[PDB]
Amino acid sequence: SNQYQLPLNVRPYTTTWCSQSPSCSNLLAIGHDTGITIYCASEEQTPGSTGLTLQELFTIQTGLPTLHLSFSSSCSYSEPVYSLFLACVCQDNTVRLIITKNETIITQHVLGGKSGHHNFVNDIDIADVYSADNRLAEQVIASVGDDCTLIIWRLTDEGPILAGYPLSSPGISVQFRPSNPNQLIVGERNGNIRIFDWTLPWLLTLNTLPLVNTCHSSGIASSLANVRWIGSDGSGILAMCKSGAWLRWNLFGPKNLLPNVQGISLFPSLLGACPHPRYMDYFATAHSQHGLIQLINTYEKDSNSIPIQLGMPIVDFCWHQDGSHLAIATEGSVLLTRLMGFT
Amino acid sequence: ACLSRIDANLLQYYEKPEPNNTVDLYVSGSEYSNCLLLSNSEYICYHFSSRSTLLTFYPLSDAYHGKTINIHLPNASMNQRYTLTIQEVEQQLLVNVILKDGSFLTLQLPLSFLFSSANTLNGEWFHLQNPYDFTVRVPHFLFYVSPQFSVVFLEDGGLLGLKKVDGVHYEPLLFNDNSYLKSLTRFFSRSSKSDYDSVISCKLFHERYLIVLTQNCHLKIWDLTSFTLIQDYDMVSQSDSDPSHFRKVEAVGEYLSLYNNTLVTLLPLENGLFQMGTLLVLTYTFQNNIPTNLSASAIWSIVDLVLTRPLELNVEASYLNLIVLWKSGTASKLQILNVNDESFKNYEWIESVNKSLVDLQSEHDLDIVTKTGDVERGFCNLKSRYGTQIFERAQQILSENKIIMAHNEDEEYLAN
Repeated sequence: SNQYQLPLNVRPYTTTWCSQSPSCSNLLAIGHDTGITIYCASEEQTPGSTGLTLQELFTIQTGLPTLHLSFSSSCSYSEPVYSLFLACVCQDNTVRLIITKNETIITQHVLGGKSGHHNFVNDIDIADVYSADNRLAEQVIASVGDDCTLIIWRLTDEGPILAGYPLSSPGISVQFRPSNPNQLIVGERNGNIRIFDWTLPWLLTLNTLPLVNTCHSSGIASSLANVRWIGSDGSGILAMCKSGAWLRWNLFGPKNLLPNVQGISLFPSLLGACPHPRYMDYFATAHSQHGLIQLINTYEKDSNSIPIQLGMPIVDFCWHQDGSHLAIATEGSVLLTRLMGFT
Repeated sequence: ACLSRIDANLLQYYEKPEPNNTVDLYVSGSEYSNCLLLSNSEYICYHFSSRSTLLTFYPLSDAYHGKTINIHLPNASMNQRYTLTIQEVEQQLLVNVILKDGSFLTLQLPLSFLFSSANTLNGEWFHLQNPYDFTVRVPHFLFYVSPQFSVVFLEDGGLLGLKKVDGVHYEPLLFNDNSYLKSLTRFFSRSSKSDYDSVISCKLFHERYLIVLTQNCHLKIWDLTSFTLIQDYDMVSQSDSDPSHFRKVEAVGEYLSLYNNTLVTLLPLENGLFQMGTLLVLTYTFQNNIPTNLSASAIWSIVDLVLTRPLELNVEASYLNLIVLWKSGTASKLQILNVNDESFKNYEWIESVNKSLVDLQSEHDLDIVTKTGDVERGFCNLKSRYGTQIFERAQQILSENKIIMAHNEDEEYLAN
């Protein structure tokens, strides 16, 4: 493990790799109480133990807390100059898209007030949509909140298009489908899981609550932590409960009648699962409060693998695109740790 | 299923799983429980403990703030609650209990005291007494008839009378019994541990007639004016006389209850026969045998039955209603037999749901509302759902069995 300190007065809230855009996949953003900081990951000589070190590049000042953070495919590099596009959520309950050239915010769009969410925003994600001619036609941001609303915010050539959709319960996560921006997934706090075609009722709703194996009772309150697609065509869906209970469904052949596989993490997962970018069957989950991280294999290859235990709480974490490195933001730092097995 | 189950834990709203006002009286409840209505329109509940050493009283409509009274007994009653009676005489709960050693204990609990704040009781609230020698001929069933009179039933088959002269003392008024003379036959002995045809159920009719059901399902009828056996019906020789097996009832239970002049009796043939005739003058006259609808082998036991005036059911064609409570382990079954007409030949069985909605939803994972997520969230969820009495009893059973919460997020614990 190598450890890289965040500035002394910087409290991290969120950590994400720029896996969404290959030109910028070595860019790391930390949303904190005064903005979003960008770091670069480089192969040093090091020892080929952790043959990867972190270089802090710069800090984008915003003046208020950043709670969720997503890079877009529009990110680019030039010589040098970084052209960034970031979706995030701020203390004023607004959802924003910030477009920068390095630390300087050259452009900013803000969706808030009554036109925005009418309660706390719980999650956000972003994807670039191109026309048939293949110019940038739209950038699309999806967000979910405690106002029982899902918001699709499309920024198009002739300007913004806003749409709201009602939910049976607070939205706790949202993510567009890989290799198919026409589809996306929305998570409700109550265990409902929506598959949605925004170009169009919405196509499908699964639910983890009634499926709990109950060989070991998952408890009275098993609030849904997370749902994410897996695979590079978005061939699968993985859902994780706060309790640690997880379930996986695949989407291809024949007729289907239950979720394909199911299990339970050793610990609660407040932050939910972070699926491996290269190995579908694998995902990571943290015991954020004691600072341990379990690695789970869906086809039970795993047998309780806990590669990571810190002596401190974990605020957030995410896989580097290479699949062997992990970046983890803790309350005062970010660690890059390399698991030798995944190399 | 026309009825549903609503479960009530009278302490559910409060944190303390026990009333602050509990008083323990001492004489020099998970085996029986019942309710009794009093002069003041209030229901008093009572419980006789597993050992039959503790009697507990508490007010149905004020369990938390009202007083629960634990009366401790020097020893257990001869034969559980079956050797115990409780009736409201005059502004008092009169409780009599034949104890194991033979003593006949009287309790007098003033109505006031049951609904007072007091933790003390004045005057003679209990009397010990030895009216008969129960060492030789052991009794097993005590039946209240009147404030001064009530009969005792014996294991060997004999009846004893018990007449109150003053206010306290009791004396044996014996009944004529020539049933014993069947000993003369090669098929019965006085000395035999079998052969007893003891009473297993008993009801008082029109203050004077005492209707008894025996282990061989004979309905004998005693006139208390005469103190003489007036009737003796063999209940079983009416329906299909099965030579294979009629289960002579091997314990005291609730095998009959009467309303006006009607009388249902529970006879065991695969545990499934409700005979019901009519009483009239004294004469008992058969009408019909109504079987039961029970399967999975028929392994339900009668808990209690109550014949009574008809209900408001989905069938207007009704004359009488029998409420029936079966049990099989800790699972229960409530049914209502509706008899349509004064002939007991047209009837219909009405079932009910024997689990509450909350329980069914929890079992069948049909609960969409309860918040999910945190391990402590599940804690609040279960705590709030179950109530403190149960939740703490469960946490008691956990630590006894050495199951201890590892950390904040021990999901393996919550499961348990």
